[PDB]
Amino acid sequence: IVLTQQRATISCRASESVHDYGISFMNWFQQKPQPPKLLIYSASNQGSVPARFSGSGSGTDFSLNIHPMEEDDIAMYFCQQSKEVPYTFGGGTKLEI
Amino acid sequence: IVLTQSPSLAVLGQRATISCRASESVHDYGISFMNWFQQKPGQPPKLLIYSASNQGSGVPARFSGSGSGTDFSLNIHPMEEDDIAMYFCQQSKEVPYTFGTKLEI
Amino acid sequence: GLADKIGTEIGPKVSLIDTSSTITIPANIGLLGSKISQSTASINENVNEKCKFTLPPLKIHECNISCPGVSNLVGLPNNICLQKTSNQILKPKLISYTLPVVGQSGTCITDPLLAMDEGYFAYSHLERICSRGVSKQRIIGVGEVLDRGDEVPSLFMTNVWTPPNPNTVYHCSAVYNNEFYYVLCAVSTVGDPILNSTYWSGSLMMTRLAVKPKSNGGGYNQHQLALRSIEKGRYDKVMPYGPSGIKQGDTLYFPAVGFLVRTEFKYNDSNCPITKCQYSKPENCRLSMGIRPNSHYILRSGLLKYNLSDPKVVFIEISDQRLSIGSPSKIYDSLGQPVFYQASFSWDTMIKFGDVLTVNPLVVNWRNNTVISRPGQSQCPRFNTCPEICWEGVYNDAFLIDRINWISAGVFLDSNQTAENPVFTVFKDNEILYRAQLASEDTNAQKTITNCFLLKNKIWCISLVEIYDVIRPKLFAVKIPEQCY
Amino acid sequence: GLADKIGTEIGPKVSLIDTSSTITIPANIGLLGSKISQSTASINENVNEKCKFTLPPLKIHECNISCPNPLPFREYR
Amino acid sequence: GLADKIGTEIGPKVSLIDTSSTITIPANIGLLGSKISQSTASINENVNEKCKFTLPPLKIHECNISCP
Amino acid sequence: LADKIGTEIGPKVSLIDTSSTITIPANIGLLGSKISQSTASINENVNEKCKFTLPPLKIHECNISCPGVSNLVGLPNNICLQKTSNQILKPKLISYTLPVVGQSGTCITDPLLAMDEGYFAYSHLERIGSCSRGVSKQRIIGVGEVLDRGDEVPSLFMTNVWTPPNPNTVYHCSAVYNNEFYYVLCAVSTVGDPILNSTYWSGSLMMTRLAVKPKSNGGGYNQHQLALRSIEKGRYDKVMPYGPSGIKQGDTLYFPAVGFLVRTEFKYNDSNCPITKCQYSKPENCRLSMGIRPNSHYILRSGLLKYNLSPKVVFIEISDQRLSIGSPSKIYDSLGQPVFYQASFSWDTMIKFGDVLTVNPLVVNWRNNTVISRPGQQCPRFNTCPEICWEGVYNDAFLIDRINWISAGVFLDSNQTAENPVFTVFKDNEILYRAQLASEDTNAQKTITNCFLLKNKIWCISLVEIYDTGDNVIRPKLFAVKIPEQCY
Amino acid sequence: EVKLEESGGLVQPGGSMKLSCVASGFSFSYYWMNWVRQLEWVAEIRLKSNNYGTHYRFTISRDKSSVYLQMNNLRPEDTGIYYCTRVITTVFAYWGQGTLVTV
Amino acid sequence: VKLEESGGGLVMKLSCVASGFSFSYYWMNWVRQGLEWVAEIRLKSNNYGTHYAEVKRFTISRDDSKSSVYLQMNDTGIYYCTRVITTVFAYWGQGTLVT
Ligand SMILES: *[C@@H]1O[C@H](CO)[C@@H](O[C@@H]2O[C@H](CO)[C@@H](O[C@@H]3O[C@H](CO)[C@@H](O)[C@H](O)[C@@H]3O)[C@H](O)[C@H]2NC(C)=O)[C@H](O)[C@H]1NC(C)=O
Ligand SMILES: *[C@@H]1O[C@H](CO[C@@H]2O[C@@H](C)[C@@H](O)[C@@H](O)[C@@H]2O)[C@@H](O[C@@H]2O[C@H](CO)[C@@H](O)[C@H](O)[C@H]2NC(C)=O)[C@H](O)[C@H]1NC(C)=O
Ligand SMILES: *[C@@H]1O[C@H](CO)[C@@H](O[C@@H]2O[C@H](CO)[C@@H](O)[C@H](O)[C@H]2NC(C)=O)[C@H](O)[C@H]1NC(C)=O
Ligand SMILES: *[C@@H]1O[C@H](CO)[C@@H](O[C@@H]2O[C@H](CO)[C@@H](O)[C@H](O)[C@H]2NC(C)=O)[C@H](O)[C@H]1NC(C)=O
Ligand SMILES: *[C@@H]1O[C@H](CO)[C@@H](O[C@@H]2O[C@H](CO)[C@@H](O)[C@H](O)[C@H]2NC(C)=O)[C@H](O)[C@H]1NC(C)=O
Ligand SMILES: *[C@@H]1O[C@H](CO)[C@@H](O[C@@H]2O[C@H](CO)[C@@H](O)[C@H](O)[C@H]2NC(C)=O)[C@H](O)[C@H]1NC(C)=O
Ligand SMILES: *[C@@H]1O[C@H](CO)[C@@H](O[C@@H]2O[C@H](CO)[C@@H](O)[C@H](O)[C@H]2NC(C)=O)[C@H](O)[C@H]1NC(C)=O
Ligand SMILES: *[C@@H]1O[C@H](CO)[C@@H](O[C@@H]2O[C@H](CO)[C@@H](O)[C@H](O)[C@H]2NC(C)=O)[C@H](O)[C@H]1NC(C)=O
Ligand SMILES: *[C@@H]1O[C@H](CO)[C@@H](O)[C@H](O)[C@H]1NC(C)=O
Ligand SMILES: *[C@@H]1O[C@H](CO)[C@@H](O)[C@H](O)[C@H]1NC(C)=O
Ligand SMILES: *[C@@H]1O[C@H](CO)[C@@H](O)[C@H](O)[C@H]1NC(C)=O
Ligand SMILES: *[C@@H]1O[C@H](CO)[C@@H](O)[C@H](O)[C@H]1NC(C)=O
Ligand SMILES: *[C@@H]1O[C@H](CO)[C@@H](O)[C@H](O)[C@H]1NC(C)=O
Ligand SMILES: *[C@@H]1O[C@H](CO)[C@@H](O)[C@H](O)[C@H]1NC(C)=O
Repeated sequence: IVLTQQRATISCRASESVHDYGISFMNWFQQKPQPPKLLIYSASNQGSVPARFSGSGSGTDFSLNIHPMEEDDIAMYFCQQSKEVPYTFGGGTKLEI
Repeated sequence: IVLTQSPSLAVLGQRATISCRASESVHDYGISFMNWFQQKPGQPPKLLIYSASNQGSGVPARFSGSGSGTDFSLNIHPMEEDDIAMYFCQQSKEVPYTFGTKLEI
Repeated sequence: GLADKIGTEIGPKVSLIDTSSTITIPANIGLLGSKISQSTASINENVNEKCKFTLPPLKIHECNISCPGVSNLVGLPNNICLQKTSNQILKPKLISYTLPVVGQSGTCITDPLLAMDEGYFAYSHLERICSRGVSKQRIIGVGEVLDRGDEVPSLFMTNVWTPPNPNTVYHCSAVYNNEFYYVLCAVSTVGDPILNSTYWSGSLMMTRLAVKPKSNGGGYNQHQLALRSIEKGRYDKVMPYGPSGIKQGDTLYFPAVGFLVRTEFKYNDSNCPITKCQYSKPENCRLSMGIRPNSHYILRSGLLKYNLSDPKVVFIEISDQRLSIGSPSKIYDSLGQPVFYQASFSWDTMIKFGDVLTVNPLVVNWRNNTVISRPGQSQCPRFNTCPEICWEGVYNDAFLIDRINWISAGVFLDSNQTAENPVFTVFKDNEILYRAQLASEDTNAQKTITNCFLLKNKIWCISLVEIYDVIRPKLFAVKIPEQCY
Repeated sequence: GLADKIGTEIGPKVSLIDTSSTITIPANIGLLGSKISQSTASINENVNEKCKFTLPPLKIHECNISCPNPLPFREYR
Repeated sequence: GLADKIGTEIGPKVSLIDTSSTITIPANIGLLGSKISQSTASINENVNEKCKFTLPPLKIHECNISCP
Repeated sequence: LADKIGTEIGPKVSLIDTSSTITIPANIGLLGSKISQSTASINENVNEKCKFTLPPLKIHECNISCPGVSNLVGLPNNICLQKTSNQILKPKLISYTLPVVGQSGTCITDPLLAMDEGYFAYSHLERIGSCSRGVSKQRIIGVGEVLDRGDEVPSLFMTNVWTPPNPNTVYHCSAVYNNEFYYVLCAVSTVGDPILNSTYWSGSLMMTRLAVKPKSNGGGYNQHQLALRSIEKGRYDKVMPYGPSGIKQGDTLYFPAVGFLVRTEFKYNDSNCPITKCQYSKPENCRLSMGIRPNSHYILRSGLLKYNLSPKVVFIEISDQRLSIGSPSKIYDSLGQPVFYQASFSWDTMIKFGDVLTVNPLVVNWRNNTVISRPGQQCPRFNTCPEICWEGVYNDAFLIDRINWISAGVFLDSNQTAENPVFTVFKDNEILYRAQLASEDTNAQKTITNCFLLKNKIWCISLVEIYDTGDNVIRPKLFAVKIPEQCY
Repeated sequence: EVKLEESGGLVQPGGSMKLSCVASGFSFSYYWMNWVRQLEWVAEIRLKSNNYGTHYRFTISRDKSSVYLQMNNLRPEDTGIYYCTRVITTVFAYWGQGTLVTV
Repeated sequence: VKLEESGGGLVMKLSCVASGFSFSYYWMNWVRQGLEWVAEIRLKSNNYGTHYAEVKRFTISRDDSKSSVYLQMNDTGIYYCTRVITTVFAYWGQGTLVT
């Protein structure tokens, strides 16, 4: 499965749906110039993550919603597909103030 | 399914036995489909036994029979003067239906 | 304050428990059995449709290669003992415990019904508080004839209907058709139409019960029909009268009797086999047609024809060959041809039944039966063949089990003057082949209904016999033996 | 009227409950258990008759084959 | 001591019977009926998914072809 | 009249309750098992019969020869994961399908509820008269299936019920599911509760092996009892099962348990007793409170019983990290790893459970939970000062989300008394949401929480001992609570 | 009394014959009818409810309480005595007198 | 929870030592750094099955008795040791450099 990537958002679109078992297997990570840290796992479910981080989506269309974005939220963000193995990640994007 | 029947039977008061062999078993449902008839010149064949050992209408107690699978027989005892006739075995289970021996004193 | 405890703490609970145990739970169990049967059919259909396929083209590398338990007793020459013997080769196992027919205290079960077709059955009875009393309830229902763990057929009910008032429902008769069991009943405000005929309204009703009900079937499970049109012909009133009928396509034929005015009815005193009796007179052959020689109406047997694609019900007359008073009757679907049975409460006490030659008019090739005869009072006792004026007897069925030798079976009462000593017999027109008692000789009995079918390709007959002990029905599942030993 | 309650309101129903609970209900459950076994057998038999497929070897040279860069076909002789 | 039989032997049992006959027994029957439907669905799903007759693409570069 | 009641009514009522409370439910349970057995047979028949491959095929002269309900499993099931104040939980009563409600003359005590692989174990003791002093009438131990009712709610249907010959000798049963059997390990005692009478307890155990899919003629299959003397106690004088459920590891069964250690054989360093932050605490109290009284003969130490199905019992003690008095424990398999819960009946009243780092020896990474705590009197809710007491209730929590360590269960929301049961979903240092199961002035005791996935949705069945307002006795009530994905 | 009466029996090869069987004493409409020649079975016809399905140059049909056998393109091998028969649950219990056919 | 990678450098056999949790109950995965998944090894209950990115040259293995996972690489970037919890890569180590 191929993944392509005040208030600010990051979008990710899957070439194939990641929904099964009633679960959309779309995870999001924050990586500061550090290892990746889990923000969201599956659609709209926060990891062990400030309330400013949320998200939603289904099927192939998912997004990470950050609000407010602060000075310490400048980072690379990645979307990940976890329904199938091999696991896949989007290329990743940089979000900055 | 076809039938082979044997013996002429040069047999009064003696037990006559006639055998019939099926090329294939005829015993579905636990019901034999091998029937026996009695035929005389000038007359149509009359049912003697249907299935195994079951006498037809008006059939004398002298007539009996048994069998299963492919091995069936007609038992006539004692044979009397009125029992001189052609006897036939019949395969009535499957299409085409098929069918004799001469029994005399 | 003990009276209050009994009437407040126990009474209300016993009443609710009784309702739950005798109505609700049995109903839920019945419906559960139906769900299982319905799902079985669904699964088999799914397999039949989904497992059918043709080979696909086979792609190799880059190239596509396109290459080239219980059934009715019909159709089989089943093996039975057909010789006369004097041993015990019948095994009359009792299966009545599976039906809600076991009463308690002063609870009388009377006027039973029992019908079977294509593996399904209908059953009915009236509960009274047995000669004269208050009717409690009328229970009519259907179910399946099941293979019990020990290869004994058993009756499992799935669908039970009751009327709002049991005192208006008389002489119901059942016919199975297209997974429904149609029950035709007479409706009366004067009691049994046979005895109170001069005040009977003549209206009929029909109940359509599913034999495989749905949890929320509604009208699917228990549809209430009324007959808005009755074609009586020469008859003033007509009614259903007997255990069961037959189906022919979408037409249902129910046992019936017509009420004909005595003064319209004609007969011939010079056309009756009375010349062989030294103690009678010719008019007895005509006066016997009523329930008394001076009745307004007389009874004549026939059928009520109900066409599901029309609907009106039509009364069909019978031929006058061996004409007797219309008595409870039954028509069977047996070994490929309809067979008609008629009870005889008339002077002709011999069993009266035979092959149906035509249905409309109904013409029956009555058998030359010289052996079987019902019990009755000294006016018309067992084996009487002298035309006399009388009206009494019991219904004794005789289901055909083997057509080639015309061998039939049923339960008869082995007594001359009284209805006593029910015996299950297998017989021919001129012989009895074998017998077994269903009760002691000192035990009386009344109505006996017999329905034969195949279970795992073997012949079984279930006989419903009213046996006194207040009188209650018993149901005996009798296997028909292959050997005479 | 304690005797009347026992004889009329309780007795006639307790006896009927007893019959239903110990005989007719258990009997129907047993028959229902038998239905399950019979349904199971019917389903398995249906599968055996309707899903027991096997076929002989196919003749590729007598089948219609579609390939890239296909050859013309006129007849099989 | 009429009240002793009603008070301690019959009363308590009738109450116990009421609970079983009107609640737990029909509850289990109704629940079982739901189970019958669940079993039915399972069987049909199994047939629909497993009795389907179809073949995968075949590659025969790994097969042994026996020639004269 | 006296004769009619004693001859015509009494005897019939007696036969009727036997039929309605025992034989009919048993026959229905079995009927349901037959449904499962036939379903499995049919699916297996199709899987084996409809398996096929293409035939060897030819090219001219050449022939080609070619070569419903489950437990919480490692699946990202979502729940509401925000702190809210709205009402998003809607509890259902599913207790109506179990034989838990009897006559007003009895009380139901010592409930058990355990679940795994779509099956459950359930038991309770029925007493006549007072809940604490009444003579036992019967003890009902049995198993069944977790079924989907037409309302898309779980329901518990029993298929196999066992009873002991002597209800007054069976104590502290625990259970583990393994390979279509549910093993119930009980203590045998002729001196009453082994915890209260530790010095006269014989020390023997019995195991009841029940099928979860019984056969109609399974005389040696549906149920079997083993006597257990082959017990490796190690340092302990006596060993007893103590907790509603355990786990399986391959063919090994681990049950919750307590060892009885004579005080003179017990070692503890008083410098490890947390007096540093409490001005009334004594450093010696942490040892005295390891028993059920300062002068008890034995100390109660938690642990597990390891029973090998390929057949002796090995007692595995729990390590002394955050050491406390042995009280009913629970070990359960959740989201890929065993989680251990241990009730607190002593001075540390905080809920005490955590990740199992290892089973043998048992080491638990106890969660630093500061928002969930048991009620108490000497040892009140949220107390952290060492004191001498032995009181409290069992209130467990089941892990439903491992990634952010969220667990759920029923707690009594009162700091002075055991009352006001509330179903809560919580984080170690926060409570996300909750719903009241019974009103504030309604008393309650033991609660047991078991969660599972029904059609991929998380459900938790909470057994709560709730006092009725009529005859003031406790009956287990099963509150089926769905855990919502959305926070609204 | 059950009886089957055959009529319509010398016809030259290549010609045709029709055998008419009159049925009486029974409900013709409910029984299967067969022809047998002398023993060899020739043809069977089922009931209306079976859509008059047949089993076997010859055509078999039913109507008048009667059954007919239409024999076209006759050959010398067809010489023998033809009997009208009635079948009860697979058993040829009743036979007619028979009619002679010569070709 | 700590995951500590080692064995990196200029060339490879990498290793990761687990602490703070029970190693044997979790799937261990290697990811290299955007982010690309490399290999997965499961526990005994899954019969120690493995999966590889289509590196499928690399071999992944584990030793539960040492609470550690190894990756044999027979590619330049930072390799991370991760814990997969209920299918989610919730924990990452600091990573080791491979060049
Ligand atoms: C812990 O268990 C022990 C052993 O069962 C209990 O001790 C026993 O208590 C019974 C009374 O319940 C004693 O029986 C009585 O003995 C007296 C004579 O002293 C006699 O007059 C009575 O009629 C009756 O037979 C029994 O002897 C005694 N056994 C022993 C070894 O002491 C003990 O009470 C239990 N403790 C608790 C807190 O439950
Ligand atoms: C029961 O009655 C039969 C015959 O029926 C009676 O006699 C008929 C002639 C006729 O008048 C019926 O209405 C009567 O009910 C008795 O059988 C006869 O017995 C005599 C003496 O042995 C014999 O000569 C006859 O042939 C027999 N007839 C038949 C049909 O069997 C029988 O004996 C009576 N049984 C009892 C217990 O009374
Ligand atoms: C291969 O293709 C040919 C057509 O090129 C098919 O020929 C048809 O055969 C049927 C009889 O089965 C005829 O009714 C059609 O009229 C024929 N088609 C044409 C265009 O003449 C042939 O059947 C195919 N073979 C396979 C195995 O698919
Ligand atoms: C025939 O039916 C009529 C009508 O119901 C019966 O006569 C009634 O009898 C009741 C007493 O039971 C009286 O109260 C009614 O006034 C009578 N009605 C009429 C019109 O007379 C009559 O008794 C029935 N006959 C028999 C033999 O039962
Ligand atoms: C029993 O015998 C009587 C004769 O006494 C039969 O009546 C005859 O039936 C045939 C066939 O239908 C008719 O052709 C005759 O005309 C009838 N005779 C008379 C006098 O009417 C009767 O059908 C026989 N019944 C059985 C079952 O065999
Ligand atoms: C094709 O034939 C060859 C030769 O017999 C088979 O080779 C065998 O493979 C097995 C499995 O590795 C070895 O244990 C044998 O020793 C090999 N035989 C020889 C002679 O070397 C090959 O497996 C066959 N392929 C197929 C698809 O059947
Ligand atoms: C393809 O396989 C078939 C297998 O049925 C071969 O047929 C048999 O070959 C053996 C070995 O020579 C003979 O002993 C058998 O008698 C053959 N069977 C028959 C019915 O003749 C077939 O020969 C193989 N084809 C080739 C080209 O080797
Ligand atoms: C449960 O008992 C089995 C008995 O077979 C143990 O399995 C054996 O364990 C030893 C190590 O102590 C190995 O050397 C054997 O090869 C194993 N045998 C088999 C057949 O696998 C098992 O380890 C025991 N488990 C527990 C938890 O005690
Ligand atoms: C009808 O009655 C007359 C006498 O009026 C008689 O002559 C005639 O034969 C009778 N009919 C029959 C069929 O006997
Ligand atoms: C029933 O009605 C249909 C429709 O008119 C008709 O074809 C059929 O023959 C009728 N049935 C009978 C027995 O007449
Ligand atoms: C084989 O069939 C597929 C469709 O399934 C088609 O796309 C492909 O082109 C076909 N191959 C050839 C050689 O035509
Ligand atoms: C207990 O702790 C004290 C701390 O001062 C230490 O000196 C002593 O040796 C310890 N005793 C044991 C048995 O560990
Ligand atoms: C709880 O805190 C202690 C330190 O007092 C720590 O060792 C333990 O690991 C913490 N629990 C968890 C689950 O991290
Ligand atoms: C329980 O005690 C706590 C002390 O922190 C207090 O805040 C709370 O209001 C008390 N509640 C009750 C019911 O006593």
